[PDB]
Amino acid sequence: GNATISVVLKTSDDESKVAKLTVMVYNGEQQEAIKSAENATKVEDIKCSAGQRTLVVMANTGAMELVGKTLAEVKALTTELTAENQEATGLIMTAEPVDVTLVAGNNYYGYDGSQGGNQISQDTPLEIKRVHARMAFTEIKVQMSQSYVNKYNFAPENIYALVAKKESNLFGASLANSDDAYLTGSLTNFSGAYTPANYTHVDWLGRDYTEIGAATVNTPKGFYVLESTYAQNAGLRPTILCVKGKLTKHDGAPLSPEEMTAAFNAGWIVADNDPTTYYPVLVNFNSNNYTYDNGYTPKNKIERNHKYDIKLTITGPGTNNPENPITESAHLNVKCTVAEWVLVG
Repeated sequence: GNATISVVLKTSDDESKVAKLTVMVYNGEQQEAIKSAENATKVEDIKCSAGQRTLVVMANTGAMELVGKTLAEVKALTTELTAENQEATGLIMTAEPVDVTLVAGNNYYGYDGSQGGNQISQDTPLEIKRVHARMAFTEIKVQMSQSYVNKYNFAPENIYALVAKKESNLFGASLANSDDAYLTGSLTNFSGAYTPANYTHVDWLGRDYTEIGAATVNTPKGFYVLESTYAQNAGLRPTILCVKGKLTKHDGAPLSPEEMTAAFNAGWIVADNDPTTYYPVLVNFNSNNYTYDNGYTPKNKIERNHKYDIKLTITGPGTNNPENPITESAHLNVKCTVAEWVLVG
């Protein structure tokens, strides 16, 4: 113990906040020191020793055990999506391990130089980032095209996350990992093109949504999710944000039995006596009927630390299977605005 290191973080909807912060100091693979602080964006006066060391920084890790883990074990850590994540709790943040040289005495990472000692990354504090993303509606609007405007309307009931990847990694240039488990707020029996074999319903990936105007830029409605690469060997596995409700007559009255027969035969509603219909949006996906703001290019994946804000316009009937190929959802378009969170202090 002939050195100390102190580390300060870079600080500037429901933007990133640090509830707990842990700094680990590695001598090769072996953890030399670990120290945490609560409700702060720095950890200071960590006792260690001079030499080549690696700093690993994690925030909001809850009950995760970090003491004594090797560097390899820490870089292999995973997380699962949870109900509390949907309240923006437990939104883990990490920075990639960074290699430094500590000298005897006090060392500082990211400070302004006024402290003396050995200044590392002076005036360049450590940037940490969420591993989760958010997908949410900021508008749902019905604007039926000419063959549907005098026939149909839509009464919303719920919004859902479908084909949500259950776990991810926490470090690496891409966090999407080889586990094949997925979660949904809706049914596991759609047996569609996008339906994964390892699939579990969770109530907390659905929300009631009965007023069509509730979703706004100021009040987005959606879910937090983990990194997921859509192109898989078994088929496409896109993370989907979906609104579900009932297809109605244009003035809101219930469809007649003859109308429901036609709509069921067309694949739009669940049954000839069940006018339930779905409008799924493949998040961050490249499709002709999706546009992205300001020259952004969709990547066909969920990427960490991103907000995908979706304005959905319904222009005709939906589909009775939200895990059908996207081409079956022929009557909607999407305007998507993408942003990254920054840490606020």
